[PDB]
Amino acid sequence: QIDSEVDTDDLSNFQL
Amino acid sequence: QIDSEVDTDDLSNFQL
Amino acid sequence: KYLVQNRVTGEIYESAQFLYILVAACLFSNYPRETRLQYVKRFYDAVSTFKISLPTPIMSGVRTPTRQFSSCVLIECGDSLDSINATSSAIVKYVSQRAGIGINAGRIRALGSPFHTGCIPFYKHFQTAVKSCSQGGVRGGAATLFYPMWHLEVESLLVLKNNRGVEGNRVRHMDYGVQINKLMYTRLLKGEDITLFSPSDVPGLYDAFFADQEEFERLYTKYEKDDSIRKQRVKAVELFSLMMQERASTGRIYIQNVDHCNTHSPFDPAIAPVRQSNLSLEIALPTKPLNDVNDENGEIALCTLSAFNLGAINNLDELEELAILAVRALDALLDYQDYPIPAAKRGAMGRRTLGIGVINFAYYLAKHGKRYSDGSANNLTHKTFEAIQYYLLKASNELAKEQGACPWFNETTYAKGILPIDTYKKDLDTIANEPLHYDWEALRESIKTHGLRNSTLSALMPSETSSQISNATNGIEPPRGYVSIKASKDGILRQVVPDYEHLHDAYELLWEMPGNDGYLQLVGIMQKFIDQSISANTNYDPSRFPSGKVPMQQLLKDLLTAYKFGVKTLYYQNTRDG
Amino acid sequence: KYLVQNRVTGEIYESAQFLYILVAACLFSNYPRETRLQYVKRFYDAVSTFKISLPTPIMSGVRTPTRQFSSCVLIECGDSLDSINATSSAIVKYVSQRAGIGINAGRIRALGSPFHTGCIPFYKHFQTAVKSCSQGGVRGGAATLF
Amino acid sequence: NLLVTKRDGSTERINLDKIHRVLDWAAEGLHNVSISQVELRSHIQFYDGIKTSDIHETIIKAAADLISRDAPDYQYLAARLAIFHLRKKAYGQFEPPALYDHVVKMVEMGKYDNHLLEDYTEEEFKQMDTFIDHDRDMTFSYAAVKQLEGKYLVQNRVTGEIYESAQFLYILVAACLFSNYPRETRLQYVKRFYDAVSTFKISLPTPIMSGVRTPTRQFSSCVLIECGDSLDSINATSSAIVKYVSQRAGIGINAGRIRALGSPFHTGCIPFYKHFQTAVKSCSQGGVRGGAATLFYPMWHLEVESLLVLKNNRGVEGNRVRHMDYGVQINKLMYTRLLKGEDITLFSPSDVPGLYDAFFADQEEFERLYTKYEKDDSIRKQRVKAVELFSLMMQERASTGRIYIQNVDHCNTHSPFDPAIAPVRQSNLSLEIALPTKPLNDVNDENGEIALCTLSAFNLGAINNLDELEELAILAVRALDALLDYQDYPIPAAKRGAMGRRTLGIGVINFAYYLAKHGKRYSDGSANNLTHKTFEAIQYYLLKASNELAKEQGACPWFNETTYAKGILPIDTYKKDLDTIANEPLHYDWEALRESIKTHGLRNSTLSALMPSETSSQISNATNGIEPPRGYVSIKASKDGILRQVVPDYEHLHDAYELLWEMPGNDGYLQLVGIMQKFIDQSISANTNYDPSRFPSGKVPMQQLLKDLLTAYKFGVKTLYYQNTRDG
Repeated sequence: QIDSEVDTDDLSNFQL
Repeated sequence: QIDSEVDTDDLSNFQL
Repeated sequence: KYLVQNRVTGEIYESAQFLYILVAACLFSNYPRETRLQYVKRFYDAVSTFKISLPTPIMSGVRTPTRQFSSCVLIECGDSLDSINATSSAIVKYVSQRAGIGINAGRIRALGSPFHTGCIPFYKHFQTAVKSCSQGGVRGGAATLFYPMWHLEVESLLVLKNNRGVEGNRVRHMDYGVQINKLMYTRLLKGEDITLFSPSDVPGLYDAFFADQEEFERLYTKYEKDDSIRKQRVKAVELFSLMMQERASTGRIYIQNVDHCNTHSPFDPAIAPVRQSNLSLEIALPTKPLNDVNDENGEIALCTLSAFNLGAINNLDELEELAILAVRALDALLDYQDYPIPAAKRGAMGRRTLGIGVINFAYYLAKHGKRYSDGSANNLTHKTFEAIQYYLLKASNELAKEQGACPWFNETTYAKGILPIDTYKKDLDTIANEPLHYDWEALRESIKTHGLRNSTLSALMPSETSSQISNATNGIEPPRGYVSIKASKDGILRQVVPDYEHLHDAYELLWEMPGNDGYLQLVGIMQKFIDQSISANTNYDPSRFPSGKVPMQQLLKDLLTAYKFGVKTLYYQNTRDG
Repeated sequence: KYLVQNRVTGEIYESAQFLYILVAACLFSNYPRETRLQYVKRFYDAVSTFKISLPTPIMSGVRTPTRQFSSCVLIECGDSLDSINATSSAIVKYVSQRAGIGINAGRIRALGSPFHTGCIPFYKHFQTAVKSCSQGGVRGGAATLF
Repeated sequence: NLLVTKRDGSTERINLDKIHRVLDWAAEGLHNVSISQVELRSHIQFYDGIKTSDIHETIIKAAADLISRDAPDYQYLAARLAIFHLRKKAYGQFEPPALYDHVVKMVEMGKYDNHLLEDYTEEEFKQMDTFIDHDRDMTFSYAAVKQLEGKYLVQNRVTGEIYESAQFLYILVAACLFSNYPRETRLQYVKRFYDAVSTFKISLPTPIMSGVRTPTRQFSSCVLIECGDSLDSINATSSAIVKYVSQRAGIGINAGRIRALGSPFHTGCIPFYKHFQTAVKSCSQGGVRGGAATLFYPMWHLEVESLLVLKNNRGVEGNRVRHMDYGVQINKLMYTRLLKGEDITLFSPSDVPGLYDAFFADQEEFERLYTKYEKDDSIRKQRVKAVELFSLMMQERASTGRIYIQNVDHCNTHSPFDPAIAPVRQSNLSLEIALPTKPLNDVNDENGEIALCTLSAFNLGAINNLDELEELAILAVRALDALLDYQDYPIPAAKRGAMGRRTLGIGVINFAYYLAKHGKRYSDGSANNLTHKTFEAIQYYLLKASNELAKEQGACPWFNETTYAKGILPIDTYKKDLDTIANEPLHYDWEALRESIKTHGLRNSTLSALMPSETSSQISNATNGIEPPRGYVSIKASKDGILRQVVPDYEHLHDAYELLWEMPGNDGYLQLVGIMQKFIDQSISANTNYDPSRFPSGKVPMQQLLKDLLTAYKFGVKTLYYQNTRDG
């Protein structure tokens, strides 16, 4: 089973 | 789970 | 399953060397006496000594009265009942011959549009189409079905194999490939919303999704302002979460990055875009929907497979002779094999597409003292996969000079002088510095002038049955263990990874990897040269995480990583169990 | 079910005797001018006084732009993938226009024969064809297999 | 090239060398740690455009993921990398600002208390700034730094900002606690207490650790309330709880006086127990996690049978109160009935005048009254077989591990309180606190009394020899006594107990580790004389420090109610069977101290109590309280990954340790508790432990449960907390 740890600030940094 | 081994003779010896 | 045998009486009629010589014979039968036999000898040697690995239908069939060799087909389905029926009939025909199917069905309009009933009842029909020739509706017959992430009905579709619903809104026994691009991800990063449309209400939007990212930009934002157009607004984090949640639990919801499939492709997305993949997600070819099972104007993609054994070659220059042998053998098969559906014959004769991949990659990394997880294998992968693509391109180029380019060659980026080394995701520069070793500029010119016999040459497929024959690690996957266990009527079948004795500590088994980053960097590096795509997995061990739960943050992170390094497709997610 | 009306707005546009009269007018529209209106009148009387009863598709369709009136179709399937596919396509086309189906499938060869995998997978495929145009695979579209 | 997004919001080239230097800086002095390994495991996770802060998170976690028995030093590498990270966050650089500049800035921000600026001059902050050694931060384990960052360091809980570092925390705690001392001695006290706590000799509890220096005055973490047998008292008790749990205190409730169901309050105890439970949970996240209580009642309460099954998950909702713990109260006579195989008589406390009082205060008076009311059959009663009642209790104790035992006679025969004036009639949440209480009329009743205790502990693994405890006891008593005058009291009866008795509970941590380095064990008796020697040092020197304090600042208002005041000492009152299991003589001059106590009294009515430490002892990487470790490596979860901790000095002492499940039984451990109890003012959080596989058919026999119970009784054990049962 999985945890819904979704941190929008953490993500937003990434450059595609 | 536990066993209800209660021996009254065994106990009665003990000095408090 | 390979040796010509009586399936009724259990009699075996041949041995492995007769199998190999005769395969060589049928594939070169049409060569001139001048060269015929020398080709036959060299290809026999290559396959009998495990340098070239042959797929199952070729292994069991060539030399026999059969002409059924197509093991994977790709069908696009248009948004009409005629096309739906045509798609369905094609499937039935192909699965009766054991082909695996890739179905694009993203064009079918959503439930509630001006076909009132939507996608799911048709998906169900494709599933029964796939299972129409199966033992009892279970084992055998397999398909992956593709649709865009922004399809209005996407939420219902993401939960289709979730064993936890009512029968009417479930299609459990197919796999699904969700299609994503740059913009879909940006919405996730920026924390914004994603707008869901039925493909039928947004003219020109589906086309751009694959062929033209900036055109998709304008049309998408346009149709978002225009509120006479039927729409649903969803939070990007929730949609990605749902997808990954269903991917995590079934391991069978795939990802396709449709922009990468077209920006870094051997095809001009304007003329022949890549809009889907196959069963295992390594094939990436153009398709066109059909009017009718026998529609001449339709196009079903086909690919003929083989692989190099990286553990049987001593040095990379051996791949020249091997590539000549592999391209020429598989190209001859195109002219040899039956085509039960006219649109399939169209794709095969027009584009002449091949998918030659690798086996023994784990073993190969082991003997060079490199690993998957740490970056230590980066420049070696770059060097190894440049050799592969340069020499395949070379072999097909010599073949074009000898026997003429492929009819539809003019539709490739190759024809315009473009090459994979020109189009690859530019972030690969930051994770490898291996220079190029082969003369790519001379080859460019030689391709300009004389073209290629085949529109694609390379694709990294999983091998499973194949690689057992030469005792090899599967495809590009790290082994799960030193010893592989299987059941049979005859007892426990065991196999030991090759050269365990000298290399046990050199291997890096799957669960020894701290994470996915190292593996995905290698896939990206391989993808620089690969025409089509790669069957790449993500893997997770619960015990490496607090309370044995894999966080969403890591799932989305590894997804974005694969995107960042130009990964086209993501196949299985494997979760370890205690 | 019957009176011409709006799907979206629920607005009803006609009454029963217009329904009856125009059904008559449509069906006898091609009769010669010496009998046409005589037929129209007599048929109108027959239906509006309930002597002749007309099925749902005629009742709702005849007088409107549509030409879909077939409520029941019978299809025989041959023992071949070409026939099985054609039967499937036919069912889809017809269930799409709300018709009920009789499917003869007694010719498909049994499990184990030189098809090999049996009738049941094909029967399943007929079922999804029958259900391809309904609800979430239940409401609308019905069939009987022989 | 690889680009990094800087702290503000702009990009730059990746500095691979700066990262390597920080890693090399962190590894200095460490053994068995590969900087190269950490570099490979974190470098692979970087991406073009990565935030600078996430690079730090990645290297820290990389080091933390390698913590193990074979390479325990990754504890320190990971730690120092975090300290380094935390420094930049708080100050924008590695070097902390000057103390004064920091104090000023923080007061302005409303995060530090402004009295600091009043109580101290700039020149005095300059001098305190010289006491400090910021490099002591290099001495925390990873788990320790996670605790500092989680819940100790003054931080913005909204924006996630950290404002200080561990040495500012320590100096300022020293400052607030000694602020009222005369200039003559003020600063030397400040230095010495800073040293003691910054070098882990003295361990501080959570509310003190996170609060002192801040504008808060909420420091009471455990309260004890007695409830009388009336609706006014019931409501008063209930209101007190609500007030205290809203401040995160743990509660000990005595409710044994409430009359039984069916008496002349027709409805009995349980509906009121339910009410106390909702009182306790009234400030909890969703009625579950947070807010805790233990509820005490006598074994002979008429309604006892219903009460023993209250958390038994196996009933109907109306007769269950699952989310509190219970402490059953027993004495000599209750046990004798068990031994003799006889019956036990159950009474409602309301039908047997003077019986409840004697139960705690006077064992022979209880004798006469009990036997009397047993003959007198106009008095409402139930007769139960002693074996069945003890069996039921132990059966519920075994399965929930959360039915406790209190020996009320031991709590009063061997006590710093005259049971005639101020008896001990209950304990706290964890069962180490043992103080007098009085029931309340009203939330604001001046005549009521709620017991309070201020805690701390000595780290037995940071002291080289027992004579260090003199300076440490002076420091610990004086610091905690000053806190009594500093902290708020939201309920008047609580202020009464704290100002009247001035009670303290200073205990120990690292006891397992300490036994290990002296080559002794829990289970075999090999640690007996060492425990006697160690715990005599503790109590003699605490008594001494409080005695010097009484001479300097006057004894505690209610001192005359202690056995101390009558010249009596713990060495006079202890259970006399301890003589048969240790022969360590007394090393310190107890007779001179007796006289000095006679004359000048004690600042505090109690000084010692052995509490479980859990969060506390992580800070100094220590074994918990007096408990043997379960394993060499302790695993915990957090938002940031798996947090691992290795028992201290594993490298040299792995075979010296005796882990919990290596103990053949409980006897050895209980002998040490008894020996400790000879000197301890209050009580000890002592567990019993059982491994099923050491027994036939994996079932723990009742005979052994009752035996270990009687053992604890025989050696003067006051309380028995958890029963832990191992699982396969």
